[PDB]
Amino acid sequence: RDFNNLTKGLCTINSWHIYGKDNAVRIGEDSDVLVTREPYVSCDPDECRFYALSQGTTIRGKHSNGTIHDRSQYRALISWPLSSPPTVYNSRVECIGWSSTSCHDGKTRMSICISGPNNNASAVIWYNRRPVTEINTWARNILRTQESECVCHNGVCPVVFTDGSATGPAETRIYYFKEGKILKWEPLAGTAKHIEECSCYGERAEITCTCRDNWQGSNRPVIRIDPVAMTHTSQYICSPVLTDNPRPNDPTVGKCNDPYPGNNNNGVKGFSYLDGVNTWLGRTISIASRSGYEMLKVPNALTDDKSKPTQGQTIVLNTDWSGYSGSFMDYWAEGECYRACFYVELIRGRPKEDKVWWTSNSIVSMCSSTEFLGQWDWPDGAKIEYFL
Amino acid sequence: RDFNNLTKGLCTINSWHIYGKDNAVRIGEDSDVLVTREPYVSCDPDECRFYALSQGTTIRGKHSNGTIHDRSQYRALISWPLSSPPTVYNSRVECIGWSSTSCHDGKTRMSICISGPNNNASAVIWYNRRPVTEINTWARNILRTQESECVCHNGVCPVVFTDGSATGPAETRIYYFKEGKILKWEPLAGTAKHIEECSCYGERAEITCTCRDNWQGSNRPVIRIDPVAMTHTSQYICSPVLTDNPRPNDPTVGKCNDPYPGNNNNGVKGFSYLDGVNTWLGRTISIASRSGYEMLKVPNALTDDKSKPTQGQTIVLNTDWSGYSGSFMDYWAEGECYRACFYVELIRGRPKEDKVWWTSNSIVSMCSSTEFLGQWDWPDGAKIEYFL
Amino acid sequence: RDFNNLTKGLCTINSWHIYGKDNAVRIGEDSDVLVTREPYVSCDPDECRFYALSQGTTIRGKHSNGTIHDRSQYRALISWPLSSPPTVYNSRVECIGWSSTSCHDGKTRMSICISGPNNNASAVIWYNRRPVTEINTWARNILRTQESECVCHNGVCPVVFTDGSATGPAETRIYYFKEGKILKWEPLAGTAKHIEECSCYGERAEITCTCRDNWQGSNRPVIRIDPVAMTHTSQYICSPVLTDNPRPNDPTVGKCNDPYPGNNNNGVKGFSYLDGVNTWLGRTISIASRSGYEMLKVPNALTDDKSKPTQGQTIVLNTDWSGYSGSFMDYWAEGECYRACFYVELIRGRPKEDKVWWTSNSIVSMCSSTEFLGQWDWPDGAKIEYFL
Amino acid sequence: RDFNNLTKGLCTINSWHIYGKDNAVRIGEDSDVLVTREPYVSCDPDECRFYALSQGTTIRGKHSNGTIHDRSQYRALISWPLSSPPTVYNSRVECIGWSSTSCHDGKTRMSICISGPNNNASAVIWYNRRPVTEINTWARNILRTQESECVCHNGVCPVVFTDGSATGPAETRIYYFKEGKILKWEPLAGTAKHIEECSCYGERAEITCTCRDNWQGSNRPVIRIDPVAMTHTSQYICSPVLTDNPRPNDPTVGKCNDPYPGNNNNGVKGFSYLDGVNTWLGRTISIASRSGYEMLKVPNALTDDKSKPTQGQTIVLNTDWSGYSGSFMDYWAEGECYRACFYVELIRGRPKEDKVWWTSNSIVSMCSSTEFLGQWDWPDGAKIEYFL
Ligand SMILES: *[C@@H]1O[C@H](CO)[C@@H](O[C@@H]2O[C@H](CO)[C@@H](O[C@@H]3O[C@H](CO[C@H]4O[C@H](CO)[C@@H](O)[C@H](O)[C@@H]4O)[C@@H](O)[C@H](O[C@H]4O[C@H](CO)[C@@H](O)[C@H](O)[C@@H]4O[C@H]4O[C@H](CO)[C@@H](O)[C@H](O)[C@@H]4O[C@H]4O[C@H](CO)[C@@H](O)[C@H](O)[C@@H]4O)[C@@H]3O)[C@H](O)[C@H]2NC(C)=O)[C@H](O)[C@H]1NC(C)=O
Ligand SMILES: *[C@@H]1O[C@H](CO)[C@@H](O[C@@H]2O[C@H](CO)[C@@H](O[C@@H]3O[C@H](CO[C@H]4O[C@H](CO)[C@@H](O)[C@H](O)[C@@H]4O)[C@@H](O)[C@H](O[C@H]4O[C@H](CO)[C@@H](O)[C@H](O)[C@@H]4O[C@H]4O[C@H](CO)[C@@H](O)[C@H](O)[C@@H]4O[C@H]4O[C@H](CO)[C@@H](O)[C@H](O)[C@@H]4O)[C@@H]3O)[C@H](O)[C@H]2NC(C)=O)[C@H](O)[C@H]1NC(C)=O
Ligand SMILES: *[C@@H]1O[C@H](CO)[C@@H](O[C@@H]2O[C@H](CO)[C@@H](O[C@@H]3O[C@H](CO[C@H]4O[C@H](CO)[C@@H](O)[C@H](O)[C@@H]4O)[C@@H](O)[C@H](O[C@H]4O[C@H](CO)[C@@H](O)[C@H](O)[C@@H]4O[C@H]4O[C@H](CO)[C@@H](O)[C@H](O)[C@@H]4O[C@H]4O[C@H](CO)[C@@H](O)[C@H](O)[C@@H]4O)[C@@H]3O)[C@H](O)[C@H]2NC(C)=O)[C@H](O)[C@H]1NC(C)=O
Ligand SMILES: *[C@@H]1O[C@H](CO)[C@@H](O[C@@H]2O[C@H](CO)[C@@H](O[C@@H]3O[C@H](CO[C@H]4O[C@H](CO)[C@@H](O)[C@H](O)[C@@H]4O)[C@@H](O)[C@H](O[C@H]4O[C@H](CO)[C@@H](O)[C@H](O)[C@@H]4O[C@H]4O[C@H](CO)[C@@H](O)[C@H](O)[C@@H]4O[C@H]4O[C@H](CO)[C@@H](O)[C@H](O)[C@@H]4O)[C@@H]3O)[C@H](O)[C@H]2NC(C)=O)[C@H](O)[C@H]1NC(C)=O
Ligand SMILES: *[C@@H]1O[C@H](CO)[C@@H](O)[C@H](O)[C@H]1NC(C)=O
Ligand SMILES: *[C@@H]1O[C@H](CO)[C@@H](O)[C@H](O)[C@H]1NC(C)=O
Ligand SMILES: *[C@@H]1O[C@H](CO)[C@@H](O)[C@H](O)[C@H]1NC(C)=O
Ligand SMILES: *[C@@H]1O[C@H](CO)[C@@H](O)[C@H](O)[C@H]1NC(C)=O
Ligand SMILES: *[C@@H]1O[C@H](CO)[C@@H](O)[C@H](O)[C@H]1NC(C)=O
Ligand SMILES: *[C@@H]1O[C@H](CO)[C@@H](O)[C@H](O)[C@H]1NC(C)=O
Ligand SMILES: *[C@@H]1O[C@H](CO)[C@@H](O)[C@H](O)[C@H]1NC(C)=O
Ligand SMILES: *[C@@H]1O[C@H](CO)[C@@H](O)[C@H](O)[C@H]1NC(C)=O
Ligand SMILES: [Ca+2]
Ligand SMILES: [Ca+2]
Ligand SMILES: [Ca+2]
Ligand SMILES: [Ca+2]
Repeated sequence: RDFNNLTKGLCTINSWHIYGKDNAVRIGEDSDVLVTREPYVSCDPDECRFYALSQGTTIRGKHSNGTIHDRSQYRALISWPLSSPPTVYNSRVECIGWSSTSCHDGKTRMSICISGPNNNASAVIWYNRRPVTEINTWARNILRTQESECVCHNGVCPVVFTDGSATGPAETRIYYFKEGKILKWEPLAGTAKHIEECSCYGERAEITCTCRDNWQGSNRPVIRIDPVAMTHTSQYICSPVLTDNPRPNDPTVGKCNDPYPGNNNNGVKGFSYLDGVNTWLGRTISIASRSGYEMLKVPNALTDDKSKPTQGQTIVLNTDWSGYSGSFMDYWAEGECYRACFYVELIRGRPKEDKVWWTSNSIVSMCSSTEFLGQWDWPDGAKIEYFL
Repeated sequence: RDFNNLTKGLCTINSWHIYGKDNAVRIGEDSDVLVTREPYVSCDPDECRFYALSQGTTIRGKHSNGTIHDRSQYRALISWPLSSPPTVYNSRVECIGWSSTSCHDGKTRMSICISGPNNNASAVIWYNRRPVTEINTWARNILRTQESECVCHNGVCPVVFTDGSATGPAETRIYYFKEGKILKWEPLAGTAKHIEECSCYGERAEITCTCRDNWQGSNRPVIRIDPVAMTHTSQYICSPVLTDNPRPNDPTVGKCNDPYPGNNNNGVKGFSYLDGVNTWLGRTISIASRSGYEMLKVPNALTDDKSKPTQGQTIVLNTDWSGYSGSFMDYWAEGECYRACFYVELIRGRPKEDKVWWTSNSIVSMCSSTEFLGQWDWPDGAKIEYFL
Repeated sequence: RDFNNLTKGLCTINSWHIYGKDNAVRIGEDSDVLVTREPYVSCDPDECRFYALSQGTTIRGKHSNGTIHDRSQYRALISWPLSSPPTVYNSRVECIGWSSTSCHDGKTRMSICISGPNNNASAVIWYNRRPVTEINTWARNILRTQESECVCHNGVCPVVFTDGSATGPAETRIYYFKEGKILKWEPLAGTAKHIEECSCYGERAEITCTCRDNWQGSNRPVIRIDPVAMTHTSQYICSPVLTDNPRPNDPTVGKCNDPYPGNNNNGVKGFSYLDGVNTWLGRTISIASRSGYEMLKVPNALTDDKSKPTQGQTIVLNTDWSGYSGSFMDYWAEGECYRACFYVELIRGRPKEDKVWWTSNSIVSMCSSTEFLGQWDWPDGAKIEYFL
Repeated sequence: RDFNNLTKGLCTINSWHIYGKDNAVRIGEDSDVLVTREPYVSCDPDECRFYALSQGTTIRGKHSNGTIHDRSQYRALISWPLSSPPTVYNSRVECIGWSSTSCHDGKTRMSICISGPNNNASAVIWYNRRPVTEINTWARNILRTQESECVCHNGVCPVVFTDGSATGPAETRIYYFKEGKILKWEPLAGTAKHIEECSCYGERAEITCTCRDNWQGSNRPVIRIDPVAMTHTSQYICSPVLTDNPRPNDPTVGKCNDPYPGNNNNGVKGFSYLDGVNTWLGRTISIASRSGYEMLKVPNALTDDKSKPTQGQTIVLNTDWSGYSGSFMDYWAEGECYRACFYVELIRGRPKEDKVWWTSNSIVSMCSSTEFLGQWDWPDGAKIEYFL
């Protein structure tokens, strides 16, 4: 086993095919399914798995009462087989905490969990299923990371952390890890004004992250990382197709180097693939809530402040709940190119569905096709009434 | 690992011995068993497993209400260990969809799932547990496949799809896949007038499929595939022993090149082994419903329009529910010959048992013996009343 | 991997230490535990597992109603990890049927299940988890086998079957199997008048089975097998320490070549280790029912019609339910000698505990020590009242 | 695989990071979780697992009634994946008994379980998952061992046993095992007056155990073992920071060679790391009950009868239940040094929470960091009221 290198480009995305779906909430109505949130997907050379933050209780368990809360001593990063539900019996604990990332470098998996109270959180970096490095809070205000997979290049796996305010300037850092050890770190540069929950992918020795500007921006900050030189910049998606939520209506001209205003102190984890004409953005259909999800082909979104969709695909109807979304690819597939993939978290329960005392989610996940495939919509599928 | 070649003939079938039985519905009365339908069996070089389409809910789960329906975003092709039930905790998801096939080529497994709405379905071809190829609907009318295992020869694995009407001419195609990639495809030829849900087996470098003529035929269409030349023909079982359901009474003379009439717009997945004198047909005992199942030795059924049974075996009594049946063999057993096997889906619940709101099934499966073994009958075994 | 040869003798048995206990019924009060009976233990070169006949339902399942019955289409030989309970999720199905044996020959496992109606049963011999040979009933009266593990020597694994009456002369046969195939078989010889449910072990190229004379004998028939010459004789344990159940009181002088009378048409599966002075017999403590279990050191029991205990150990108190017992050894342990082991089936429910509608069991298992260890008693441990 | 040698020293402990947490009781409110107690953690070269004594019943099972009791035929040493709960379906039974230890020697795992009545207990030593040696009670008064992992050096794995009174002089012995066989044993030497439940670790070819003086001492006896010479001494932690429970208030000067008095016939399993200035002690926060847990850096605690804390960390608040605590390290991590770790048993139910009829626990576990990390508190997290 050698370290993986990002030596391919993206395949052409002409549409998106179904990849994985767990139906966790449907199934959890009558079986031992952990309450989760902040899910993602990550591949090993021999396996792709579902990841999420457990709440340390089953949906039907009485301890699910209160699981709207993000941070407790009862959370862990868990992983489980693709399209199975996160059950008590089939889930593997990666590490303990309430904020996480994980990736495989071609030889083994790095996993990072942050735990602790708001003013005294710490990150523990696991490599090869053993803790190797720890990082203490630097700003004493909820140290936090991506909540989706990191990408590695020749052993170097960059990871974006934020510590500080969610509603004002914070301190963001890029850690460059190898075999669990800190090669290097830098404070955020470029023109992104606030960074949270970066969704990352890698192609051609470059790692692109689309993040969440929780403070001011309804366009998304991007961080472009060079994992060999261990340097980066940042900016925003220029496109007027705004991809945060909530958000104002799409203008005609976006902003490249500043937050697009109209919505403050809020947002959602999201992602894009930024590849010239082969550029697709994800967003919730609603501008007001986390419902619906669509992919839009927006040629040159990153660099073109007037760019609009030339093609699209519904993933989740606007009458269905969505949530977080992020990027992963199977870097170990055979072929000339990396096939873009993504997941959408389908949040159920609180605060939108408050007849139940819990909040959980299921997952849907899709990869790109070079065909023009017909679309379906992919809702969670559970009847809340069944839990009353 | 080399690609498997079909270099053996069928063993002599003098009877059928018990191979596998899951008792899923009995067990699912009180444990976390997925609702399923359209089951089958498929072998790897080192393992044989049960396959079926999950409905993404347990039997006792409230979400089982409505599982009579065939097509939802909640279905997946699942596999699980032989004679165990399809449980939430022991089931492995092969791919997402509501129509499927799967086979191992000697090196790895190809799995195919079709998903999407009626007029915009698509097939995703997985190979080595990664998606490789996609095929869009060509007739915009429920793209669909075999619902039992494909067979491979020197890497080439043919698969039969139908897109179009279930009650009139449709467009059927034979895809020749290798390592997940389309070598070639052809439109259906021969004299079969309508093709659905082919049950396939392979011997001596030839692949025989017995299918379902849903439109007109109560005899079964056969497709004979040559996986080296990648060509095929089709016809019907000539025999007057009619093997679809529902069906008219057995005549005295069958038809070789046309549907045997008397029953329209309906049928059931079934199978046969067509091997000269060593020819066995499966059918439901009832002509009106999916109840009972018998094997009949009908020498030269494929070519002899006057052929009648010379031997038989009851699998399921006429007072017990059956359903789909299909063919598989363990191509990787040691020995001079391939031992024919088959499964029968034992459907419970709706529409026949409508005091419950669900439809599910269990499985029984048998292989051939060169002995003359005594028969038993093999019912599902669950008391519906227990679910009231 | 070579075939195992029985090249060691028995270790000296100075007592018995705890080996395994599943607590199945206790645990099954509140978890998904299969109803079973006729358990045993069998070792592979790398693992020892629990075996039993599933009834194809959980204890708490409604389908457990009626599980006093021995023979149904819902039974299977299952295996599961040592001292775990037979759960729906952790049990592996070896083959389908209601009478079984299984052993490993050093290279792979042979497993045999008999299924079918009383007058038309058949045995299917699985080898390396594929069916290889079938044997039809010869006497059309419940073909049946050992219900505990067979022993192999240089690939040859003898197995004892009985077909015919349980209350009069029957036809017993010794099949000599290699790689699943019949090398040879013989009708029973020696002076044993009726043979059922043989418990076998092997030492020094010889295989000794202690069986159940259901017709007349309260002493136990023994079959001594020579697996190289593939020949055998039979007799009874000479000792006046009678080891069947029910049974008359111990006389002073036993019988070597005839059933010891006083009890007809009944009995229980049991076992012994017959090794000169190093001879231990198992029996229920009660003479009337399957309660209690003790080991007695009875020097030269096989050959000495006046032999009495010189040492003993309580396994189960007379106020606790027992049941079947049988022999196994780990032939693949390191050391100069084979360490004798045995299990006792702890039957709960019907017919003795008829406030519940079910019959099931748990297992306790012990191996020998060259120490003189203190004894405990090892009851099932479940409160029947909890199931009311 | 070679035998592991203890060739490293301890890393500097500047704090403690979260390692593992199972949330067993929270989760067990609504899933098939075994009742346990006396947990620990132990590493293999490729895996770290949770260990504990099962009570052979689920928490919600009716058989959990009475699980305050320590010793029954229903207990076993179980192991399961790190931070998962001890479920019926994912737990592996190591051996049967109600007192245990276990360790890996670099080649395979030794596991020891003691079972039997109070006056006739016996230890069975398993090696490579087979029983190898047995040891009978020597004092006929509850033969018992460490209840946490042993440490090995070049194949030699010492284990501390006590047989005799818990409230007066007892007979303690150090067994030196290799490949399951007794190399040697010695009666306890040094100045420790009573030894129970030793928590052991190894560094630089020396094995240090901190134990429980149940008779008189509120300071903890230490046993220092030399696994090459197979010799040992014992003493007490000199420090006035008293680490048993219950205990008197901390004096100003401790005792090195005698029990520190004021509390009789009681205590709790605990541990320390004794490494010059790099010395950390664990204790319950309360002096009266098993609530709270803190680590205190007490430079030279072992040798300095006036030593006081210079640094500390809260693990469990004084308003949360604790229990047993013990030591383990991953001897197979890469790096220049061994990273100290420990677990705390979080006992719930009886006798402190007597509205439920059961006693069980969950686990939290931590390892050391060379950073100064912020602390959190790590409670069990279950609401007892949910079980009413
Ligand atoms: C079978 O399968 C196929 C494959 O899926 C199906 O075919 C697909 O059909 C899709 C829907 O019909 C279609 O998706 C659309 O593509 C449009 C672009 O194509 C057109 O544009 C260019 C123009 O130069 C042409 O090249 C091209 O040929 C087409 O004419 C997109 O523009 C669509 O997205 C916009 O509309 C949808 C509403 O349906 C919005 O939800 C979406 O967000 C986009 O519109 C918003 O944003 C833009 C940009 O800022 C604004 O201009 C616009 O006013 C909207 O703004 C409001 O709403 C948003 C979102 O809520 C809010 O944020 C904002 O503030 C405003 O309130 C759409 O993506 C697929 O391309 C097509 N694929 C293919 C291969 O054909 C087929 O139908 C199926 N067949 C059957 C039989 O069912
Ligand atoms: C212990 O075990 C052994 C092994 O299992 C048991 O022995 C088996 O017993 C079976 C049942 O007795 C027997 O199965 C039958 O074999 C018949 C053929 O054998 C005979 O025919 C030739 C004649 O030249 C001889 O060579 C031979 O020796 C025999 O005489 C089959 O013909 C039987 O099938 C037909 O009958 C059954 C009814 O029982 C139907 O269900 C079945 O579909 C067949 O009949 C229908 O179809 C034919 C053909 O078109 C029509 O002619 C006929 O009228 C029927 O049509 C109606 O019903 C059908 C179906 O519902 C419907 O579609 C149609 O429209 C009409 O309504 C049967 O298969 C095994 O061969 C035999 N095996 C061996 C090795 O002996 C043994 O009994 C057991 N012993 C004990 C002690 O129990
Ligand atoms: C700590 O641990 C140790 C280790 O376990 C405990 O020590 C063990 O203690 C056992 C019980 O005390 C003891 O077991 C007994 O051994 C006897 C043989 O030893 C004696 O005999 C010879 C005589 O020449 C001497 O060499 C020797 O030193 C002893 O004196 C057995 O004979 C005992 O078995 C018989 O008794 C029990 C009743 O307790 C029966 O249940 C059993 O079936 C045997 O008796 C029946 O059968 C015989 C033979 O036919 C008849 O003679 C007799 O009348 C009985 O028949 C009736 O009942 C049977 C069965 O129900 C029925 O079928 C029949 O028809 C009649 O109704 C017994 O096995 C262990 O040997 C001993 N081990 C060691 C190493 O010491 C120790 O106590 C524990 N310590 C503490 C502190 O608890
Ligand atoms: C973010 O994270 C960081 C990292 O966790 C947090 O910083 C940590 O804060 C901890 C608590 O504030 C602190 O822990 C304490 O350290 C003390 C030692 O440091 C001081 O001492 C020396 C003095 O020469 C200086 O070098 C040093 O700079 C400090 O001044 C300990 O002494 C503390 O332990 C004692 O106090 C606690 C009460 O809080 C007791 O529970 C504990 O048992 C100790 O006190 C008992 O025992 C001693 C010794 O016998 C007696 O002297 C004393 O009277 C107590 O005895 C009573 O109570 C006990 C226990 O119940 C009973 O048995 C006895 O009989 C009596 O009844 C304490 O461990 C960490 O060191 C510090 N770490 C770092 C790196 O800074 C930070 O606060 C967090 N930040 C935020 C923003 O929250
Ligand atoms: C990636 O490139 C590095 C740097 O030269 C090389 O050493 C490594 O083996 C490559 N990895 C693979 C999987 O090709
Ligand atoms: C959950 O907790 C809230 C208070 O935190 C309480 O009011 C409510 O009763 C609980 N919900 C249920 C259904 O138990
Ligand atoms: C099947 O035949 C092909 C074509 O010659 C050959 O290359 C292959 O190795 C054969 N496979 C096996 C398993 O023998
Ligand atoms: C299932 O759904 C139907 C409507 O779709 C409803 O009438 C019925 O009440 C449900 N059945 C049960 C038993 O809940
Ligand atoms: C057992 O003896 C046979 C017969 O000579 C031999 O071929 C075989 O290898 C032996 N098996 C082992 C495990 O030693
Ligand atoms: C079990 O079945 C019997 C009849 O076979 C019936 O009388 C009884 O009601 C059933 N027992 C229970 C508790 O359901
Ligand atoms: C430990 O040292 C022993 C004694 O010399 C040696 O034989 C063994 O191989 C060493 N083990 C390892 C893992 O280095
Ligand atoms: C548990 O057992 C005790 C007696 O041992 C009994 O009084 C009590 O009823 C039981 N508790 C429950 C809740 O069943
Ligand atoms: Ca925002
Ligand atoms: Ca038809
Ligand atoms: Ca008898
Ligand atoms: Ca004490």
